[PDB]
Order: sequence, then structure tokens, then C-alpha cells
Amino acid sequence: MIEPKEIVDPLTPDASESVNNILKQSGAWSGDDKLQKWVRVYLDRG
Amino acid sequence: LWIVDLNKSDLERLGTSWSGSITIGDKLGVSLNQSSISTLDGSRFIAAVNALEEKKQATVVSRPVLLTQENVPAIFDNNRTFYTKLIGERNVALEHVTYGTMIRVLPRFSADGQIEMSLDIEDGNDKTPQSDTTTSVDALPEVGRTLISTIARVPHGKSLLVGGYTRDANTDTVQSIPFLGKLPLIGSLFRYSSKNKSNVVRVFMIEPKEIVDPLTPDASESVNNILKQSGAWSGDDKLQKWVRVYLDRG
Amino acid sequence: LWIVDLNKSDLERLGTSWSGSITIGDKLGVSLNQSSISTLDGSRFIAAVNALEEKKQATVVSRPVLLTQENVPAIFDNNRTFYTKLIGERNVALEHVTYGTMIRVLPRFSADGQIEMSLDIEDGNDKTPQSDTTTSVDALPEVGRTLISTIAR
Amino acid sequence: VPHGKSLLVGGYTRDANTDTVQSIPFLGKLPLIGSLFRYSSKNKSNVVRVF
Amino acid sequence: LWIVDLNKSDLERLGTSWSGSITIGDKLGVSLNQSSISTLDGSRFIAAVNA
Repeated sequence: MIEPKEIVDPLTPDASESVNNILKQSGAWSGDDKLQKWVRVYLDRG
Repeated sequence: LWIVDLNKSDLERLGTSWSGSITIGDKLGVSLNQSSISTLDGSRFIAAVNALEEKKQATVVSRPVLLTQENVPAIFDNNRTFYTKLIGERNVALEHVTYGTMIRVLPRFSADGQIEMSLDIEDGNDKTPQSDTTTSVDALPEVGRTLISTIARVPHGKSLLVGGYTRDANTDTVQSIPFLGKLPLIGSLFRYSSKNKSNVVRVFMIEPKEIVDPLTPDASESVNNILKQSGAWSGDDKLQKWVRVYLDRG
Repeated sequence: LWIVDLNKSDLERLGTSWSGSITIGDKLGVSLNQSSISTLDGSRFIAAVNALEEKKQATVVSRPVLLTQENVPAIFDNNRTFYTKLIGERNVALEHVTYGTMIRVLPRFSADGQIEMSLDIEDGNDKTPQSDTTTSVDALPEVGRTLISTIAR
Repeated sequence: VPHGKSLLVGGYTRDANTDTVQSIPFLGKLPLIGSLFRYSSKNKSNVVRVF
Repeated sequence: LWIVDLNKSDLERLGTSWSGSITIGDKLGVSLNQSSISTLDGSRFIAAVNA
């Protein structure tokens, strides 16, 4: 079966906001690390 | 680029299954649920019992980041090469396969401030067959890949869903002996029942943004805090400071 | 694109089947429902009994999603490659087969607001023969595919 | 880049968390004997590479 | 050019897993969580423990 549709708006909530809820729930989150926060602060700027 | 991958599973087996042969007084023999009887003539009845109850869960979130300019093609690549020895005589060669994450993008600003991109995404890994059989030592890395080629246009700071894949499944079997499987307290030794369930989700998301400022704090300042915290710092050495004073001038 | 796959089954065997040989006083022998008697001369009668009653059910729902623009061909691909070692001498090569889900679409808006598409769908998987025989260790992945090529609006 | 400043060119992160639980269906729920039949594993990783 | 690479991990296994064969009076045999019984007919039950 085929079901097409037209996209006019971006994702809500953002792609970087739904991932931070997956990592906190599954327990794989490491944004609170003392050693890795010196470099992950560049990538998670937004 | 975000690559989110989730899994879930369930499994339960409980029951027996009778299959064997017998020999009754070297003049007549009785088989049960078999095809070959002669090579299993000296054996006996087998009551294979199964009991298991399994749960599972797995999340993987991977993210490559790449920086480029307007109208300039860029490549990020993180691969793995597998070399094999084709023992010929004439055109002897080292043949190789390659698999891994790979992005090739060509960004461009529109008139409104949105960013249009021409994407070529590949995300592959190595699928493993059973390790106990002989085909794990030869040149058989079963590779599974995932290719996406499209064109999307996102505003500055927002995001779009480019690809995706879901899969749901549920199987269940029930076996029994026709009359003995309905006994009240003895009939549990003859039935059999299995189940299965899985839920897989993979998505690909794109989030571009515009860079106008350099890093703050500097790249040589965030590294000196990593080396001091992890204990790998050697800028206080008596012997290596005569040469490391040229490189760490700033 | 939705790919729905359902199954159902039923099975019941119940009964015996007699097939064997005998030797009566080293001067006459009696066979029963056989063709070869000489290589089964030292054996006996066999009463193969079968008893089974099986039910089954299986559902699979798979769904690939792809995003593109007007008049732009796009590809989604989720495959699996099987490498084999053809031990030749001259044109030695790694030969490979490939199977998996694959969509190639070319969307286009009509004048009324409907979306016409030019589809090329492939959905394949790996069929498995009996594991106990020797042909499970060589390069025999029996592949079954499903190809569809059409135009819909 | 300006003179003396810096820029982030590449990058890669990866996070993972798996956990399995196996048991025997009835013997795995005994109070003091049922520990000899269960099984449980875990895993976690966090990788960061930058250029 | 700076190339920074960090890692982290965690792992814990605890439990048993029963898989073996038996022979009861040379007329009937019982397997448990196996596929091949004939080449493991002279063996016993195995309780693989992990910690």
C-alpha cells in the first residue's frame, strides 16, 4: 500500500530535543560526565 | 545528522516434543515422528523439553557532524576495510570490501534564509552468522547497508525527517499429541507452545545551522582541561619541556 | 509504503505404516511394502507411528519512509550482501549477491493536487533449506524476491 | 579561521544501552532458590571523537 | 590539528543458564534447551554460571 503526503513544516519538537529524552530514559545519557563535557559542549551548543 | 535505532523483543517456549525409535524383540520395531529409522535403530525415545522466557531492549543513537561552506561538496567517512587473499596465478590481487557511515552533502542558501542540501547517506554495519560453523573463518562478512539519496530544504535551526523504517511482528505456534494432550494433570507433558514479538524503529534526521563565530573557549584550552582531569598531562615533565615549549607557545 | 504479511496454518497426522522384512527358517523370506529386500535382510518389521497436531500464526508489518522533492528521483535501500570465494586462477573475483527492501520513486504534483508516482518496489528475504544437510555451509542462500513496477496517482 | 582562533571540522558521538533478562518460567520466581535460574546482563558505552 | 578521542564503558553479568542431556535406563533420554542430542549423549547437564 502507498500513502503519500505533503510536508510544509519542520519537526516539532526538535530532533535534538527528542533524542535527549531517549538517552535520559534508557540510561545511555552521558552529558553530565566530568571528562567528556569539555568537548561535548561544542557539539551540543544549541 | 541523527541516526536513532531502537529495538524490543519477547520470547517464551514451554513444552515437550517426542521423537524416537525402539526395537521390540528383534522381529518388529516401532518408530515415532521420524523419517529415517535404520541409522537410529540402536537409539531410544527422545523427549526434548524446552523452557525459556526472554526479554530484550537496545537503543543506539549515533551522530556525525561536518562543517563546510556554501556550494562546496564535503565528505565525512567512517569505514572499515576487509582484505582477502584470492590465491590466483596471473592477476593476483588484494580484493577488499568497505562498509561504514558516510555523508556527502552540498549545501546552498536560498533567498529566504533556508538551507537546501543534496544528500547521499550510507549507514552500514557487519551482520554476524553463527560462530560455531566453519563459515566464520573464511571471507564471509555478511554486510548490511542502508542507502538514502534525496534533496531536502530546512530552515536555519529547524529539522526534517529524511528516512525511516518500522517493523512489527508476532508469531505463535501450538503443537500437541491428539489424545494425550487433553489429559487434566498428565497432558502438560505432551503439549508445546511458543511465542515471539519484535518492534524495530530506525530514523534519519537532518539539522543544519550557520556558523559565524569561532569556538569559545579555545581548542587548546579545552584540551588542557581534559589532560589534567584524566591524568594524561605531561606538561610538567623535566625532560619533555625543552621541546614542548615550542608547540605550546600560545 | 506499507507491507503487510499474514500467515496461518493447521496440521494433524495420526496413524501407523508397516514396512519391513523377515527371514523364516533360511529357506523362504517374506517382505512387506518394500522394493529392496537383500540389503534389509537382517532387519525386522517396522511400524512407524505418527502423532501430531499443530497450529500456527504469524504477522509481519514493515514500513519504509522516504522524503524528497518534486520531480527528483530518490532511493531508499536496506539490503544484505553475501560474499563468496570463487577460487580461480586468472580472473579471480569476489562475487556477491544482494537482497533487501528497495524503493525508487519519482513524485510529481498534478493540476488538481494529486500526487502521481513512478514506483519500483523490491522486497526480498532469505529462504532457508534444511540445516542438517551439507548444502547449508556452501554458497547457497536461496533468495526469494518480490518485484513491482507500475504508475499510480 | 581567523588568526589564532579555532574551528570544529568533524565529529562523531555514539551512545548505547542494552539489557537482557532470561529465566526458567516457574523456578525463576522462587524466594530463596530462584536466584539459581535467572540471568541478567547490561551494557553501556559513550564514544566521542572530534577534529 | 587536534584529534581528541574519549571512551567509557560499563558491564555486568550475573546468573546461570542450564543446557544439557541425560540418559535414563537405556530406554528413554531427556534433553534440555538443545538441538543435537546424539553427539552429546554421553555428556551431562551443564550449569554455566557468569559473574
